[PDB]
Amino acid sequence: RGSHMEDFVRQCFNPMIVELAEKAMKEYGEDPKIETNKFAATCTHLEVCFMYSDGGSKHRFEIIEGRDRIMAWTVVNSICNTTGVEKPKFLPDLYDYKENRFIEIGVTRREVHIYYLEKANKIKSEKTHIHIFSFTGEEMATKADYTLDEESRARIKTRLFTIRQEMASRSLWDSFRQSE
Ligand SMILES: COc1cc(CCNC(=O)c2[nH]c(-c3ccccc3C(F)(F)F)nc(=O)c2O)ccn1
Ligand SMILES: [Mn+2]
Ligand SMILES: [Mn+2]
Repeated sequence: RGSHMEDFVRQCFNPMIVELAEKAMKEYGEDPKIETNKFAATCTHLEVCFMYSDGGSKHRFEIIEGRDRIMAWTVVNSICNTTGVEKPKFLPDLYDYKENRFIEIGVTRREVHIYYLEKANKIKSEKTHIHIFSFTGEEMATKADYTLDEESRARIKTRLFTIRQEMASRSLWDSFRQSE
């Protein structure tokens, strides 16, 4: 092992996000020491969800990402069985209480159009909202409803570009970009 990417991941993201990403990949049969770009991407996706949920009031979002698969489904079932929304086929990331809809947050190294289409084809569920960010400052949301005020989303974009810069400064961006 001994990747430059792994050491960069541990010093760039906070320990809790690193710990959560280690559990997730290990739960799905992968190891942060080999699939190190997936390690960087899992942390990134985790941090974005956290900043996103931090963008609302206080009780607006229920965080689904960053839970055990069984407990995340339990919370999803309780949300469906109390508000009345349909149960998604694939685990979402958040649930907007203000807007009464699940949210699937994506972070891609391609143009937001293609990644959105793949997840919109994977979901095929309508209902759940889709919101994609990219490492180049662009975003894409369902029905152009970007959910959060603009300010919050702007932060996420800045954070994503800083991650890209630190990766490129360490000459690890090109392998990270051409790996998704
Ligand atoms: C197939 O690979 C997997 C699958 C899982 C199951 C749980 N996963 C999610 O629920 C999930 N997964 C991804 C994603 C997919 C492939 C590569 C990178 C990511 C990314 F961005 F995290 F970095 N994007 C999301 O938005 C998202 O909600 C875990 C670990 N690996
Ligand atoms: Mn998810
Ligand atoms: Mn997601």
